[PDB]
Amino acid sequence: IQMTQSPSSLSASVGDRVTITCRASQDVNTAVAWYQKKPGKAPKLLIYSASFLESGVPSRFSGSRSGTDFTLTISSLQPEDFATYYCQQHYTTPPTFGQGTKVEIKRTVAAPSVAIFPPSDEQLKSGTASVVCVLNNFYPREAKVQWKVDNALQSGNSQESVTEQDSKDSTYALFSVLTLSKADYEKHKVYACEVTHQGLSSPVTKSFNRGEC
Amino acid sequence: EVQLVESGGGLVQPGGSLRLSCAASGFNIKDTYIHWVREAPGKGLEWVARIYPTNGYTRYADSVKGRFTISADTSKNTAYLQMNSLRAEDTAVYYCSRWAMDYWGQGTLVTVSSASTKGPSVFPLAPSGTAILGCLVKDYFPEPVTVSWNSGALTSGVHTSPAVLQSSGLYMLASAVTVPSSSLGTQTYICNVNHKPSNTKVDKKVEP
Repeated sequence: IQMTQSPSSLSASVGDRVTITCRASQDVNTAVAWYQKKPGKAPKLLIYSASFLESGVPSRFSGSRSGTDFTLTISSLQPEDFATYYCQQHYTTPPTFGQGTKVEIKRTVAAPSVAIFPPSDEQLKSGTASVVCVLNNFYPREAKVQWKVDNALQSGNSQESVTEQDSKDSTYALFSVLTLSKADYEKHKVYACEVTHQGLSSPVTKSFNRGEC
Repeated sequence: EVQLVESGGGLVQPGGSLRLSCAASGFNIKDTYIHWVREAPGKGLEWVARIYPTNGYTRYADSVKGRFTISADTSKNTAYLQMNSLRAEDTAVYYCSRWAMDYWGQGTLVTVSSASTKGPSVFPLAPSGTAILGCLVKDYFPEPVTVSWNSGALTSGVHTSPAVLQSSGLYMLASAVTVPSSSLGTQTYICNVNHKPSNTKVDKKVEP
């Protein structure tokens, strides 16, 4: 029995009405539970037997069934409700889970601050050069970082990582790393990170000159 | 209060064996079913096995039948997952739960890999109103690494990225913090990096 869960993710403000759906591939009667999972934390049971609120869990959470379709509703989103939600059928063995729904907190657009860092003296001594671009305190998550070396657009030699939403202001941070051998690094002068974002009226570039203090 | 605590996780060679334990408190496992559920990177939640400790009856997911064994010792109020012929696909956080699954443990991490432990190099991201400075934590295995600033005294504004797997099969992450520009010539900033799997602790001073 399959559990198809929609949507994969959603943004919402405190007080909103949020709806998550799960469709079983076949009948599972009312044998359905909803779980909340926060990163690095144990799954927590919210709703059992499709419609019943687990003792202790806030009243805003509710579940419903109609045929093969199951719906998890949060009537009024409180700040601590930010998490990932999973449906589960336990009608047959094996019990199976939905792919999850990540609920994130909606906020006003914020442009990223940008910083660029040359490789450390220490790393260069080892024969490798990691150039790093940091994007801070921005929203929404979608951002484009574009490495340029002597105005030559780079491809397939950087990796990036984005943080989860900040606890206090709900922004993201992004780290982008361009790693070159010391030999390749020293064949070029100007290293640049170009940032495109919704909060930027035009792409922002930070750059440095190789070797300048 | 009902509690479940998993242990036994760690780094294991493919084809090897590893035994996880799930210690129960505040209830007797004789009265319930105990389950193992796992969360492999990007695979969601996957049920692994269940046992009824009173009669020892067991069920398994098809993917682990035969090569995993779940068991229980009621006199220890503890259940177990014996994992054999371990595969890369078995790399996951393993949770215990009981019967809806109303209580879960915090999980225990299992990493199935032929790679050796390796501690990170830690490199400064040195500062050029406000300023950003940080550290780059590069070339470690396995996850996880923890990062603090000034031995935990500096928390506000600290942002630490998830790890990235490099083409070399080694992890890297970075952490950055925004500080007052006026603080730069006088306030000491140190990133404290711990990598328990290799017993590596590095405290790196970041200077302008």
